[PDB]
Amino acid sequence: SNQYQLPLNVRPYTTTWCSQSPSCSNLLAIGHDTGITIYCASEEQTPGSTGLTLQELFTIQTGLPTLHLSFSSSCSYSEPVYSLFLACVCQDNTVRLIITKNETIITQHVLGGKSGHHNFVNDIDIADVYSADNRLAEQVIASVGDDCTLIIWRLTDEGPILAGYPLSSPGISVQFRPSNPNQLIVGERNGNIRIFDWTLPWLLTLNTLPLVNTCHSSGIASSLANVRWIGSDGSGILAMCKSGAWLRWNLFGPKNLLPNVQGISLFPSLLGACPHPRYMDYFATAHSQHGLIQLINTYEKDSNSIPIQLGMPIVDFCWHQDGSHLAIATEGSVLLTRLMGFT
Amino acid sequence: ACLSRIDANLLQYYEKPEPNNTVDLYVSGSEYSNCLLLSNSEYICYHFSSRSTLLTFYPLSDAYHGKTINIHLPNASMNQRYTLTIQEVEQQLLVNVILKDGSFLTLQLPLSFLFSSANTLNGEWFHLQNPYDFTVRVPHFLFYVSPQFSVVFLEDGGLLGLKKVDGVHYEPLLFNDNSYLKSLTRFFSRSSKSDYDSVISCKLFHERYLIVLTQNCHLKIWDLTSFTLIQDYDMVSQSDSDPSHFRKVEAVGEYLSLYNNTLVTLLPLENGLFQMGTLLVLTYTFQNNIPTNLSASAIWSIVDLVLTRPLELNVEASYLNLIVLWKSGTASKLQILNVNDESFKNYEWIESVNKSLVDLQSEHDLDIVTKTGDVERGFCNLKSRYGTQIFERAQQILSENKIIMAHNEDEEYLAN
Repeated sequence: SNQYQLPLNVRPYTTTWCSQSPSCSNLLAIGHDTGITIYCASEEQTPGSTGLTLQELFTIQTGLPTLHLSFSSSCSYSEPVYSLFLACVCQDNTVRLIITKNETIITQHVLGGKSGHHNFVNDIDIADVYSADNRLAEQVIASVGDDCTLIIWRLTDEGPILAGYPLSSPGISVQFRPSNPNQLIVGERNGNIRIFDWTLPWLLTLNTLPLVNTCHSSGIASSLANVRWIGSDGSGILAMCKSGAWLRWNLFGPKNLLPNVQGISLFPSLLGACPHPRYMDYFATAHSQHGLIQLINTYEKDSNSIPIQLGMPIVDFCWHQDGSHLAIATEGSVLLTRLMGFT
Repeated sequence: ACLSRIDANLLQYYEKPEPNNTVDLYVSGSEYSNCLLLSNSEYICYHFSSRSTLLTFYPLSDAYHGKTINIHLPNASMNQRYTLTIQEVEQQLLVNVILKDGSFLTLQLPLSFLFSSANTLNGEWFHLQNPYDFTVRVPHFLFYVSPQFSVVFLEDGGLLGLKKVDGVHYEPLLFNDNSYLKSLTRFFSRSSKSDYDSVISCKLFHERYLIVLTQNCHLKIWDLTSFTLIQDYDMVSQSDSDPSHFRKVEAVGEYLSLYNNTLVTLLPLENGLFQMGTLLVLTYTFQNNIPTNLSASAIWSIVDLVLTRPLELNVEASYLNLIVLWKSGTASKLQILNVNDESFKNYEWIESVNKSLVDLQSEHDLDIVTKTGDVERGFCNLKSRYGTQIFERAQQILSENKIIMAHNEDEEYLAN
């Protein structure tokens, strides 16, 4: 493990790799109480133990807390100059898209007030949509909140298009489908899981609550932590409960009648699962409060693998695109740790 | 299923799983429980403990703030609650209990005291007494008839009378019994541990007639004016006389209850026969045998039955209603037999749901509302759902069995 300190007065809230855009996949953003900081990951000589070190590049000042953070495919590099596009959520309950050239915010769009969410925003994600001619036609941001609303915010050539959709319960996560921006997934706090075609009722709703194996009772309150697609065509869906209970469904052949596989993490997962970018069957989950991280294999290859235990709480974490490195933001730092097995 | 189950834990709203006002009286409840209505329109509940050493009283409509009274007994009653009676005489709960050693204990609990704040009781609230020698001929069933009179039933088959002269003392008024003379036959002995045809159920009719059901399902009828056996019906020789097996009832239970002049009796043939005739003058006259609808082998036991005036059911064609409570382990079954007409030949069985909605939803994972997520969230969820009495009893059973919460997020614990 190598450890890289965040500035002394910087409290991290969120950590994400720029896996969404290959030109910028070595860019790391930390949303904190005064903005979003960008770091670069480089192969040093090091020892080929952790043959990867972190270089802090710069800090984008915003003046208020950043709670969720997503890079877009529009990110680019030039010589040098970084052209960034970031979706995030701020203390004023607004959802924003910030477009920068390095630390300087050259452009900013803000969706808030009554036109925005009418309660706390719980999650956000972003994807670039191109026309048939293949110019940038739209950038699309999806967000979910405690106002029982899902918001699709499309920024198009002739300007913004806003749409709201009602939910049976607070939205706790949202993510567009890989290799198919026409589809996306929305998570409700109550265990409902929506598959949605925004170009169009919405196509499908699964639910983890009634499926709990109950060989070991998952408890009275098993609030849904997370749902994410897996695979590079978005061939699968993985859902994780706060309790640690997880379930996986695949989407291809024949007729289907239950979720394909199911299990339970050793610990609660407040932050939910972070699926491996290269190995579908694998995902990571943290015991954020004691600072341990379990690695789970869906086809039970795993047998309780806990590669990571810190002596401190974990605020957030995410896989580097290479699949062997992990970046983890803790309350005062970010660690890059390399698991030798995944190399 | 026309009825549903609503479960009530009278302490559910409060944190303390026990009333602050509990008083323990001492004489020099998970085996029986019942309710009794009093002069003041209030229901008093009572419980006789597993050992039959503790009697507990508490007010149905004020369990938390009202007083629960634990009366401790020097020893257990001869034969559980079956050797115990409780009736409201005059502004008092009169409780009599034949104890194991033979003593006949009287309790007098003033109505006031049951609904007072007091933790003390004045005057003679209990009397010990030895009216008969129960060492030789052991009794097993005590039946209240009147404030001064009530009969005792014996294991060997004999009846004893018990007449109150003053206010306290009791004396044996014996009944004529020539049933014993069947000993003369090669098929019965006085000395035999079998052969007893003891009473297993008993009801008082029109203050004077005492209707008894025996282990061989004979309905004998005693006139208390005469103190003489007036009737003796063999209940079983009416329906299909099965030579294979009629289960002579091997314990005291609730095998009959009467309303006006009607009388249902529970006879065991695969545990499934409700005979019901009519009483009239004294004469008992058969009408019909109504079987039961029970399967999975028929392994339900009668808990209690109550014949009574008809209900408001989905069938207007009704004359009488029998409420029936079966049990099989800790699972229960409530049914209502509706008899349509004064002939007991047209009837219909009405079932009910024997689990509450909350329980069914929890079992069948049909609960969409309860918040999910945190391990402590599940804690609040279960705590709030179950109530403190149960939740703490469960946490008691956990630590006894050495199951201890590892950390904040021990999901393996919550499961348990």
